[PDB]
Amino acid sequence: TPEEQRAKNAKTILENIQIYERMCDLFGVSEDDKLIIENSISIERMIRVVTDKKYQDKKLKNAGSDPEKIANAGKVFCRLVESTAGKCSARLGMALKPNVEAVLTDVLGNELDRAAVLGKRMGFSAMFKSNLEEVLYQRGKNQLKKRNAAETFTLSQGASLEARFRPIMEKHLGVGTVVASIKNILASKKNGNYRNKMVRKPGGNRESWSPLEREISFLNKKLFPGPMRQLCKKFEYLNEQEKQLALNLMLDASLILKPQVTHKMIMPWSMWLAVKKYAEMNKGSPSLEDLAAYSGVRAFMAFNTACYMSKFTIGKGIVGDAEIMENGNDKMQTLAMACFGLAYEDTGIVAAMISQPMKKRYQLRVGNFNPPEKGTIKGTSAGYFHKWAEFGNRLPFNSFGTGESKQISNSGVFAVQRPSTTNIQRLAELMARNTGETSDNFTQLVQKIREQVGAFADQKANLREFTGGYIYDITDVTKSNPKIPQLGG
RNA sequence: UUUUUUUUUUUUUUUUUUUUUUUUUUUUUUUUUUUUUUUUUUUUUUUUUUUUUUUUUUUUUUUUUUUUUUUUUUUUUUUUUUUUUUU
Repeated sequence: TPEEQRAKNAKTILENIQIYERMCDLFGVSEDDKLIIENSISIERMIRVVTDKKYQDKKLKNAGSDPEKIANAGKVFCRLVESTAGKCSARLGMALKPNVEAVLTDVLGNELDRAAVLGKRMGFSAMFKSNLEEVLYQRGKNQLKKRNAAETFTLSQGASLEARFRPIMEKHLGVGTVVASIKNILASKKNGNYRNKMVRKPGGNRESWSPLEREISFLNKKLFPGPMRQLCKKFEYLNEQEKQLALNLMLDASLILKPQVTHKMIMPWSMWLAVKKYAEMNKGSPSLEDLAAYSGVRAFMAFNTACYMSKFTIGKGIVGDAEIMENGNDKMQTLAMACFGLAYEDTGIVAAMISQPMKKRYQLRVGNFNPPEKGTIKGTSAGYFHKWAEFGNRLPFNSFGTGESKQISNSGVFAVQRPSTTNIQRLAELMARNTGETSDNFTQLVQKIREQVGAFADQKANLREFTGGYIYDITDVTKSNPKIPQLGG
């Protein structure tokens, strides 16, 4: 089956490629300029705007009698990079919404109303944009609405998304994204700035239910087994302030605790195009199905492949303010961060894989990715993840558990006078948990969080990776060369 | 001490809590501003005083206790009339 999954993935990407090629020709993009990651972003952006069904309802509500509003409902704009003589600039490409719909309906089928097929791939793109926004600008103008601070922001990977995508992206969003959503849903229940809703998810659960259930379900799919998932089960029976308080403490606990939260890679569509043209310029050996997965070393193959000759803008100006500034390899880091979701990964790990030193925001420099008045083109530094690694989704051992099967209330076939490993107390706990015990949960789990943090603050002594874990060479997807990132100071 | 059935799968993967590979919604806004903790641009109360005084630290104009002595002595420093040790 996984080979056929790589094939369906390869077709999915080939569709995105065919759309993008058509989009590039549609706005008049020069052949070399098609490679541009900024152009990837611009097309992907335009597709979000067109596909924003909610905002289209609202647009209609204010579209009024004005013939200028009505004509601009037919036009679609795309700010794109165009180059000449090694210099580069923006152009305002324009095509009608039916032109964009034609390409989309042609490649994905007339039933774009299969919200699953278009929304899956567009969720992944919107997530990549959300990633890049998150590394860029700490979401300030959105958090002035979404009302929460920097630590909450760190756990809120993917929370730059338009609301419609948040259901689609369930697995990969950082726990804070869900938490912030719930906290803001309680504000919406005061403010009326919202419409409440009901949904269903085939292949997962045919349950037919609201944001309340949906969020709690996603929260259960994320939280740590035992106490935190038990708080997740309690959650419908917390009062609203108890929900906010619980959310806060769980969010804080999630700053340490790393239960199942899903990584993903999303390279830009122009990098997928770059992979196609690379395969072409390699004369019939690099095969996209070999790269066609949301997981595993195939992702590092694809990124380092893009690291041969892919192209992007350099503005002389900065996403910065002081006189200290730094090079395109920092853009290359930013791209990597956005592509693999590295924003809360270990910089030391990354420093060894990228095989160059890593950084914090006080040090990070980049451009805006938005097509320029004037600037210059640049191409990729070779092989950049000169070491790779195996991906993953949870803590090494989470927390200390019970005996695995022994030390329970002993059985006795043989008629012999005996001691016993008497354990009726934890047996009665297992009965209490499976019967759904409900008295003293909030505080109980608050305390359990307090002491679990302490236990973890011991467990750190070995709580570090899946036990084969090292930064192997690109000559060593074979995991032959186990080596550590750093000793310390 | 006793007596029969058969339509969800096999000739491998670690020290491990849950479907590990699969399947759809939509009425609070976008095509810029810095090295930054909170709505940065908006919306009502009322019973201790007025139409002057200096270069200035506190109520500047107000409100109660009682067991060691009286109806004299000099130009003046301390109990001026009193109370136990011995190689």
